Amino acid sequence: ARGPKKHLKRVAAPKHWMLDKLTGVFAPRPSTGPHKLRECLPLIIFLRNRLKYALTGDEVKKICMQRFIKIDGKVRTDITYPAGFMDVISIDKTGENFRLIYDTKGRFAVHRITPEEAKYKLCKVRKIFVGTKGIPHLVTHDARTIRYPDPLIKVNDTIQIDLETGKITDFIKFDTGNLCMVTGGANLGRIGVITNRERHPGSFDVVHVKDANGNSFATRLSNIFVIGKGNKPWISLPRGKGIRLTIAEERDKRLAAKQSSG
Amino acid sequence: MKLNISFPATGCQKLIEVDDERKLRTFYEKRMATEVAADALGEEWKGYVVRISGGNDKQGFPMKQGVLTHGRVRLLLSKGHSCYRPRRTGERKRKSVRGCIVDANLSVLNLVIVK
Amino acid sequence: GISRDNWHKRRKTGGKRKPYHKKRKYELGRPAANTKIGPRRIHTVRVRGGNKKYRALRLDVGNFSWGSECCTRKTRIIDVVYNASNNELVRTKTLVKNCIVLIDSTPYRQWYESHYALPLGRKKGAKLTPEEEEILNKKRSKKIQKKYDERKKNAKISSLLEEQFQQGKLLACIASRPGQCGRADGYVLEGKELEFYLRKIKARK
Amino acid sequence: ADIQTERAYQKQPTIFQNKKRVLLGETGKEKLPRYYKNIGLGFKTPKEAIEGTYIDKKCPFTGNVSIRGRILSGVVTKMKMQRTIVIRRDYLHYIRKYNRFEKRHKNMSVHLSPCFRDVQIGDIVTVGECRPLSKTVRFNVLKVTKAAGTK
RNA sequence: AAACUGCGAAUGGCUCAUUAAAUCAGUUAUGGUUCCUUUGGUCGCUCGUACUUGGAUAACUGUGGUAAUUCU
RNA sequence: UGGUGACUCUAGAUAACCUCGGGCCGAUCGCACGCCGGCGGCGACGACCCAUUCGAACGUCUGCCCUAUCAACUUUCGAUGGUAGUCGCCGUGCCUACCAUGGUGACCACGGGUGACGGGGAAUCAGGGUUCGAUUCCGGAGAGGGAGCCUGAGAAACGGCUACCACAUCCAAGGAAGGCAGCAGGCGCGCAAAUU
RNA sequence: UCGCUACUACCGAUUGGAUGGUUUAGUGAGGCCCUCGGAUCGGCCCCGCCGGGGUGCCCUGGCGGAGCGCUGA
Repeated sequence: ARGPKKHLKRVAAPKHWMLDKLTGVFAPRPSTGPHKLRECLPLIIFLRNRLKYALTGDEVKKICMQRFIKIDGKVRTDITYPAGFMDVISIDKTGENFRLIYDTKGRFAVHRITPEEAKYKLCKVRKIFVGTKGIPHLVTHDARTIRYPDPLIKVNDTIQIDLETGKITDFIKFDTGNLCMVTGGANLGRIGVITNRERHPGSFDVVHVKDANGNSFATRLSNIFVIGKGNKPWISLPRGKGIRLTIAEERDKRLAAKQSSG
Repeated sequence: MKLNISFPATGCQKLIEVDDERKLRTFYEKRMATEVAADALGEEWKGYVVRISGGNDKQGFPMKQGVLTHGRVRLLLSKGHSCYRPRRTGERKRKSVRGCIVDANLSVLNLVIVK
Repeated sequence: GISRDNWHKRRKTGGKRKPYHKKRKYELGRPAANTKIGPRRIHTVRVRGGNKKYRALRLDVGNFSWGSECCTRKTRIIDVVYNASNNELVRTKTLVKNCIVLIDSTPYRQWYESHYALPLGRKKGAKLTPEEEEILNKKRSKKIQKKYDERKKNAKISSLLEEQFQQGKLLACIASRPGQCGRADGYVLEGKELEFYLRKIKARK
Repeated sequence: ADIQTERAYQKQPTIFQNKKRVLLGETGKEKLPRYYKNIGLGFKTPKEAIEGTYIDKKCPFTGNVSIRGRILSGVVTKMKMQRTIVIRRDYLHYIRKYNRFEKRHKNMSVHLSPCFRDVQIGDIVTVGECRPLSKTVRFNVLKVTKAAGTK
């Protein structure tokens, strides 16, 4: 082509958006923003497809244009604004609050959350650089730059952002024994304790993780998000606890859970 | 030959058709925007001097100030030129344009009574 | 209309490529605007992204650096004495990068006599005008009379430089690309680099 | 003078070599400090890189290249250029139908620094990927082990 | 309404003529580069008529040319 | 000061420069209205630089059908490499000057062909295989054939412009305007394909 | 071994004509870049007719003119 693409076909969309085959040729094509377009959920899919508030891609316009929707505490009037991981969606006309966390199957989830928790979010530190008369900066995975960080914040750690002010409150460092969520790959949405981190200089670090049932897995280092210090998550978790069931016992859960009916 | 004579202080134009030769003999071989003495046009043109502001040729093509040619010439015109307004940004069209020296091959002589 | 692509060449084996597209715009090249010596004339270019390139056609001054003294002054470019790519660029007096130029030493002479209080480049007859008598024979205070003589011990100069200071023309080497930045900066030739390029110019004739 | 064979002045561009000295500097020693750097993947910088007088802007220990990407190997075949050699890599290509392999080979032109002097043809050499150094050269010689028929 | 200004028109659609280490696929690199936009930063950090500066130009009015044009 | 596996990195200090075809440091619009002549709250446009997003480009490694009635090719005119520069967004024979005489080839180079755009895929099939893949997704290319530009963050753009070669429309004969491999539709072609 | 009717292809005179692809040499539309050029458009001056302010002199408003003035586009 000559210059950038503005459309997204539907079959070429991310798999986790769960758009069906026969509704159209095109998919919502996320706007440029804090998140990669493969790693995000546009606001039109959260309102029309997941929450079933809207029914067409004109009612999402009519909802967002009444300024009823705050994404990380700022009002968003773009329906294809890419909301990504750990983003807080506050709808104040109804009274709900959501956080975008992955579930055990590699998609996002409708995770309703308490407005006492919706005042903060976690971010992962991505590059730390000095400059401009010797003033240090962070860059997180939301492109949030927070100048003057704590000197004990390094790369691959986790900060906790206050969402009304933009400032760091307290952090977690990258160590063994910390509770982490995988945000990419085939182990995506899984929660476990960091066991081990193997270094491959000139290539990617591999971080072996251990479940709460004993299921060990590994990822590359970039798909690792430190959620808690020790084993206590600093955010809430979804209905499943980040623990992937194999399909046999995932069947057993259904064929035993239907027997509570009557 | 016609003259589109315009008086700028009273703001009134007039198209005065002249079919002679001696009335227009003073206008030949002159450039655009030079103050000639419009005296041989008639009896009421005594103290009037008049500048030659422009003109069209017999096929309708306007005159331009830069070109010192007696006839027509193709020129590649961009934005900010005469005889052309663009429809796209940076669009430059080649058009044909009559030069600045007055001849008998004109249809209209735009004239401005400066005095 | 120049094109600095790689597909108009032969392969490493020697086979010629049949091309798979026409010339794209990002493959472009522009003509060499060779910088000559004259009063300043720069013409800005519009390059990718909307940025600016300062394509200089005539240059007359440029600030140079006496390296061993930490002295950067703006001089006057005189000449081109040697160019190590092509020597037809010397007869055409083209300023490119890494071409050896003659500059005017007078801003460095005024710095040397102000910092060290020593006459540099004067003749042996030493006609010393009174306007610089006050900087060569000033009235010093109690702590300044020892400071200047403390500076005066290591205020020696390699004798290859002082012969250039005699005639007023230093040798300098351009270190910035004038057809891309519009400036002709550089440094003064000192020491081993100076006595390399000196014998190159001497053997050139 | 054993370096300056060119028409311009060969100079290691980071090192300032015209510092002003005092009488204990001119009488003591004419000392040229040299620029060397450490390639970060466990390749030892040779003592010739730290003691030499050669000047090379594409040497991976003294010049302006950074080694990033694939680290490979091959054996030397032709050393007939200025500062660059030809190595051939040998591999087996699996043909699926016949369940068998076939001998295959590819050549690489590769830059050889002057710190690796006394290199004979026919010995294994590690190469490292950098930016394009010329039209065909994109690897730089990193360590030279000798063929087993040496002593 | 018009016209000036801004932005888009470089996407989408169509076809398969070229093209045989080329395109392309997987894998890496930019520590060798540009990036409208979006999102975050920064934007009294410079020691040296303002309680508001200057000239044009369309739309409009009015006079025309050419057999003829989204011409002027 | 902080960093990477590794900087000639990021910051710091010093001396200077800073393009008249100029580098930032706001002569801009709206809505509620005010607090003690000043001090104001939410926005909208801008904006150099940094980061991010969307990309693009240039590279690394490995891989493709038929042909030897194609066995030597490349090198004046860049072929392979070295040095210095020019150009370019930047890395590089990309290009120029001076050198060195190299670089690929039965492990099939080079040349020719293809009823060749490449993949994801499709048909058939015990196992192995064979053949198709113009065609709705990804990537490339191209708008009658070559070539050159303007504008712009992005185009060598054709529902932009300027030429030339090929066709071809109007004309009052001086001139003017073109580009369906977009959707329809027409002619031609053909065994062969829908509604202006 | 030796008799009838037709096609395929080549040689095939005709230095029969028309069109492609590689190069030898000559020519070279149009764009861009450079060095010039300078049709025109301002501005600042200088006097002349003159008001006010300050104190013969300075700044202002209307113009007018001329100069190979000296600059910008």
